[PDB]
Amino acid sequence: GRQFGHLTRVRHVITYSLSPFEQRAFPHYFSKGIPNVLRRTRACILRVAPPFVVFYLVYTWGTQEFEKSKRKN
Amino acid sequence: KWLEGIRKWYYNAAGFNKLGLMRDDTIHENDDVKEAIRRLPENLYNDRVFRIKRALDLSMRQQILPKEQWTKYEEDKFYLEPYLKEVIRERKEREEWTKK
Amino acid sequence: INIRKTHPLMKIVNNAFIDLPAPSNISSWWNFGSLLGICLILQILTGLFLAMHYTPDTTTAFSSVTHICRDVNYGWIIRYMHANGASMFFICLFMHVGRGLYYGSYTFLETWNIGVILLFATMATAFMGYVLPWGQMSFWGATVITNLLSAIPYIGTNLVEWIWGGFSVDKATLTRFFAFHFIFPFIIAALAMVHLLFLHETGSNNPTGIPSDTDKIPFHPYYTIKDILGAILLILILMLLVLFTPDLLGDPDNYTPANPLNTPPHIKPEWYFLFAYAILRSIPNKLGGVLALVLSILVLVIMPLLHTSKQRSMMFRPISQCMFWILVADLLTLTWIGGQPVEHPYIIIGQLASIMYFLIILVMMPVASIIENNLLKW
Amino acid sequence: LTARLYSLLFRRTSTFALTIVVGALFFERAFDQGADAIYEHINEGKLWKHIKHKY
Amino acid sequence: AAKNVVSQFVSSMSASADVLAMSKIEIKLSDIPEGKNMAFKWRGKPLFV
Amino acid sequence: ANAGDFGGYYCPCHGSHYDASGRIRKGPAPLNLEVPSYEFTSDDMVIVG
Amino acid sequence: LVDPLTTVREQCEQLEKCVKARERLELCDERVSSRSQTEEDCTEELFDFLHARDHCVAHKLFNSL
Amino acid sequence: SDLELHPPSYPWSHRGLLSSLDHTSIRRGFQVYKQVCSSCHSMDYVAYRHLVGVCYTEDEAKALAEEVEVQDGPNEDGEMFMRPGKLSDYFPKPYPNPEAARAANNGALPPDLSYIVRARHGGEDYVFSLLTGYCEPPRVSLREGLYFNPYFPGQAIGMAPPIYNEVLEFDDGTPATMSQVAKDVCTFLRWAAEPEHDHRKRMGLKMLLMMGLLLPLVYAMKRHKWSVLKSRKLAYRPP
Amino acid sequence: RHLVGVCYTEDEAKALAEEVEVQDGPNEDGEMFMRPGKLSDYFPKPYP
Ligand code: HEC
Ligand code: HEM
Ligand code: HEM
Repeated sequence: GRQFGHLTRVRHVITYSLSPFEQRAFPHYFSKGIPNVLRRTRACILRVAPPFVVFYLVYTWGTQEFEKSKRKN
Repeated sequence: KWLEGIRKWYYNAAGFNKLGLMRDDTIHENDDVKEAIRRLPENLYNDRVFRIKRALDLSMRQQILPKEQWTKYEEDKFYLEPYLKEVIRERKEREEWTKK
Repeated sequence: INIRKTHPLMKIVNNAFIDLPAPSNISSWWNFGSLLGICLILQILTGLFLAMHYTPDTTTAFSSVTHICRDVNYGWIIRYMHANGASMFFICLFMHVGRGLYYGSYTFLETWNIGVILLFATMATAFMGYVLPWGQMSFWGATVITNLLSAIPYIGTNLVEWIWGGFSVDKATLTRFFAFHFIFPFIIAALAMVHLLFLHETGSNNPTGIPSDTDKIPFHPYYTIKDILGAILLILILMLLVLFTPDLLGDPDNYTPANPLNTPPHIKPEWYFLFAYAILRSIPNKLGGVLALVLSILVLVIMPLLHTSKQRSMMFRPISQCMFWILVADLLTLTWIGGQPVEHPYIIIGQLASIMYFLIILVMMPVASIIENNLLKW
Repeated sequence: LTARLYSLLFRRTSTFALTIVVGALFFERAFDQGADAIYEHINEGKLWKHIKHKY
Repeated sequence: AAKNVVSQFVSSMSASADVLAMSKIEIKLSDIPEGKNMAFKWRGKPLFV
Repeated sequence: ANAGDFGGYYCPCHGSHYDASGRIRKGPAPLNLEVPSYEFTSDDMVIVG
Repeated sequence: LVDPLTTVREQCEQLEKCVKARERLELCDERVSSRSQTEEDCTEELFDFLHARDHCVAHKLFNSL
Repeated sequence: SDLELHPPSYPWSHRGLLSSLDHTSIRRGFQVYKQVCSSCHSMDYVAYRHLVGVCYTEDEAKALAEEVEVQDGPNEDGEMFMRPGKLSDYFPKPYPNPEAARAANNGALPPDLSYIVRARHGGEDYVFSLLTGYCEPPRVSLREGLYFNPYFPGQAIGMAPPIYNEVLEFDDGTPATMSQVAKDVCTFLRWAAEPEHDHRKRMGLKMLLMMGLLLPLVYAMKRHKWSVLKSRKLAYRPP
Repeated sequence: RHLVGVCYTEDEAKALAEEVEVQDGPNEDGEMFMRPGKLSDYFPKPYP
């Protein structure tokens, strides 16, 4: 929370960083980005979507039952 | 018993064996857990901060490790639990001494 | 040595915007702090121009607003910026709250409580501003919510004839709501500074919930250009909303003048307050309805007192993850039910959605948490 | 193509400020030309300029 | 002194004098046909007959 | 007027099923309608206060 | 005067949905003529016929106009 | 009944995401509004200076304003004489009071046509179908004081159908059917609702060219300055 | 109504305000009509 210097304690850890003018802007943005987005999609839709298909069923069923209540008359 | 099968499937699908973390790299830190982290040998503590820094790196790039380096459930070297039990026992003993 | 590290202003700017240690992991969901800040100063500026062209009286308010949107140069785009900026302000506010609830950042106490006070303040401010155009929906919204304040026994009726400015929605009500809408965002800015102060005391979070004390990167110039990117995305969404379909979110029923005799059939809030109105009319009791609404936002106060798990985030707990997405779909269901009329299937599933909201929060989070605490041998 | 551009307009800072001002003015001119061109190209016919030319 | 200043400001936010100038009326019922409602403004609220 | 499910007064805000007599049948209405101080004067008039 | 709208409306009710709606309105006419002096007075049939007819009018009108 | 009917989707000339209004159609609709609809309704917030550059020229604006004399202040005598009105007037209100509006109709306050496009559910298509679909009830007689038109909540309007096949026969050839007058008055009501549809679409087009330019490039700068952290690597040395 | 407690009683000021026509606004047909006026009237404008 404070400034740098007195936060943690690390022993021997080596970090390499390349220059930004040295390397490309988008490293393989259409050969790894598509498998990464399909992987992150496949690892989340089974936990996100089965409530939303229930919401879609509730919306359609409520529309159909309101039309059921009003389309006899 | 099949509840161990639930635990193995859960440790597979829980998402913290993906990033190369073991069981006690994801513990939430109140005062007790901060004390139990400070009570560690040096080699385990350096391995711990290294695995934590790799996890933050891999979640920064949102890339998850290859198949040959996932942490496996059979070799679950959970280590932080005895020190954390000792912290909880001494804390509850101090609380009971204050209550009576 | 340096200009920045000695000067009394630039130490504040240094501990805010330049050498603040921020974690190297935060995703796009940690942009909505800066997006709420930029939306707040954009609301203040465009509203200040609207307040330069506005005459707050019940005779000439609607006439003056029509004078803005026809005769003053660019008053139509400044008014549309103000209204749809309120809409995008509450989009980014609920995404901010959803982040802070999902990733376990409610283990912070004082930042969370000052947050909830900011939520109260922004909701009251946006309601008073929605009263200000003096249309039919604004008139009846003011009337019904002031009688909701009159619902409470022994305090209510005197308090409501006190803030009515008379005995109904008279001139004084429009002028009172002009003054309080025209002062409250400065208090919101001050409490936002207090919010940000307690944050910079503690330290931020990350999508793992592991404390990131090893890998802090400075705020400038990584997250500054990340927030510029977020701001450009927000301004293009806001401006496409105000330049292509400005009526796609706003009410059609506003644009009639305030006749206190008609009471239109489809009375409703502006769309951000639908679930507050859906908890209300799905309980057939007056005090029960207003108390259940106040208990909803006080349940958001309660939420730090039920963190009985032992991870921090919900990234690593799939059961609580699925229950949180059930909670999100249930709040969107409450918004949809509030934005409808009141008949028999709507009555039933409005009651069931409110019940399932309270059951998910107050019961299902600790039951999922104790199955988590049991299941990983802790 | 790029080397002359960096050698001229990007070593110093004042030259960079001068070229972003001059580029903003040239972009103003050409962009308003293109904008009115496209907008009165997709609404050919029902626009007030041709109806003024009737009179 | 503090509670009297607070009482005077709350009484400043209470009402006016000309808002307290609202009293009785007489309303005619002769115009209305069978089974229908007519409204009249009175104390800022409608008035059904 | 002439709405609801009893041929009477339907409040559209939250669904108070009143009637042309003015009594609640389903809804969050705590009481019935508000009675005035009305007094008949001879031919066609009624004093309202 | 040669009206285009009445031309489009007389030429668009050839479609099967509009035909079935026409017979729905005629059977409701038979119903209230049959159960005479009643309080159920041919709403849905006429609204459904206007629904289908004016939607096929919406599909294929403003070319001519 | 309370069986509302949604008006259909009509292919307007201002329906698309960049299309503009037809100013000749706005002019025809204003001639319609002057000679038909201005006898009952009111359009308070449309002054004659809005008509100077949009549809007409300036000369016929002075002509149309000097056709109708409105009102003026005291001639240092307190008598409130008649002024022709140069350009700064709003349109002449037919009825002074709302009670005066009820005192010549079957109750039935005529709504003010400045905002009827933006004020009702469904846009100008609602006004088109309300002007068009006058038909007959199957069985429901109501009082014979009002008329039947199904695109209406309550299903009984109090407005006589004010069109009926060449009541105007205006300037060019363009014979007044129901269709031409209804299309022109819907276009004119959309104009009177939003006075700046054209300039809105212009700034929308400039903005789409903006977000074609900037959005690859601010994102390119972000990717560039964040391309240090996206490729830093780690190693662990113990003693 | 300012004079209701200062230098008159309530009934006397009602008489003094019922002596003067007001020309209130519309009625059901709605041209205009004069009115006695109890207290909500100002002191009415000898020259308009
Ligand atoms: C006098 C006979 C009228 C003329 C000429 C026109 N209108 Fe009218 N209109 C009139 C009345 C008395 C009413 C009120 C009926 C009600 O119950 O509200 C109306 C109503 C309208 C409406 C609104 C209806 C609604 O959807 O609620 C519109 C849009 C309208 N009138 C438009 C309109 C136009 C465009 C006219 C010229 C062609 C026109 N009206 C003529 C009375 C009269
Ligand atoms: C008035 C509107 C609000 C504004 C302008 C605002 C502003 C901010 C800002 C600028 C930050 C720091 C940046 C960030 O972490 O995203 C922040 C953090 C935070 N706010 Fe708010 N906030 C508002 C409302 C709320 C509300 C209603 C809550 C919920 C109670 C809340 C809870 C939090 C939390 C938990 C954090 C820390 C998040 C983290 O470190 O990851 N805020 N807020
Ligand atoms: C102190 C800063 C603010 C000022 C000066 C201000 C000023 C105004 C003015 C003059 C109006 C009337 C114009 C109109 O109705 O379109 C208005 C309306 C409104 N304001 Fe604000 N406002 C401020 C802050 C906010 C904030 C913070 C919000 C919420 C995000 C907000 C939401 C609204 C809304 C919803 C309306 C109604 C808009 C409409 O219906 O057209 N305002 N404001």
